[PDB]
Amino acid sequence: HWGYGKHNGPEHWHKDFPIAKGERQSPVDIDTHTAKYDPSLKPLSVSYDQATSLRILNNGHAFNVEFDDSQDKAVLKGGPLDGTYRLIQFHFHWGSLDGQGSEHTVDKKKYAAELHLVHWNTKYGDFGKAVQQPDGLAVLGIFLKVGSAKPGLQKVVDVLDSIKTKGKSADFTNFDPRGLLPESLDYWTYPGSLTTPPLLECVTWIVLKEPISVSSEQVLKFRKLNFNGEGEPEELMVDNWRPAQPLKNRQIKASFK
Ligand SMILES: COc1ccc(CNS(=O)(=O)c2ccc(S(N)(=O)=O)s2)cc1
Ligand SMILES: [Hg+2]
Ligand SMILES: [Zn+2]
Repeated sequence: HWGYGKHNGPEHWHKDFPIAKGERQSPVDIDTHTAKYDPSLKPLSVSYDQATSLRILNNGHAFNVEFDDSQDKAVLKGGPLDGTYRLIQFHFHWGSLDGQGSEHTVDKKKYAAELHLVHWNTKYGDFGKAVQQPDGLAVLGIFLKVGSAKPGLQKVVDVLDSIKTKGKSADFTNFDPRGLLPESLDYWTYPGSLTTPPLLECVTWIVLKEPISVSSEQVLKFRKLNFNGEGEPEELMVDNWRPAQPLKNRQIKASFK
């Protein structure tokens, strides 16, 4: 149905998902000069040492690495959050060129890609219940800039060949998500939504100030994925990002000065 093409892209989404024009839609532009430093903000607590990755799959929109979330194995706490949020999956959004790809922008600046680590609030029992709550999900957004290779990313880059087309999956166990984190945990935070349909407004966004760098060849391999299924006409998976949405009645808080 929906996609990122001229005929089914972001500009058409509202027809099937009216919330597209809601009050707390993501992503947004982070204007650094008007974001408010909040000293009551606690530091983030990322406990990914017991993370259990299971699979990687191309869902026709991006590739997602899924984790075992049956127990508190990889959780996010602290920051603007109240409660424990479990990591369920992470995916990327990237562009056809190095100067675009991220969904959130900083002072209108676009990065080559953006990593989203999706977590759901454990007080709600399961992910499905979490998506029915204003504080159900917490997504950690990390910008990727092209530069030196990211060692922790290569394992992911190496398996892309086997999940070239939509619907394909591959076992992807023992992957450590900690290799994808920048050195600093400083962040911006604001209430938002999922950036793809159903565009549910259940997300507390936490965007890290510090981006990680990846090589030209690493992001290049992202661009060789296919939106289409096997046997269908080939369509390269690129520019799977949604444009910035109006901030409206929201303010972006910064954990740093
Ligand atoms: C049945 O109810 C639902 C509710 C939500 C989904 C979306 N799936 S999802 O949570 O993995 C995400 C989609 C986009 C994400 S972004 N780019 O904002 O981080 S996270 C599926 C079924
Ligand atoms: Hg919600
Ligand atoms: Zn995303």
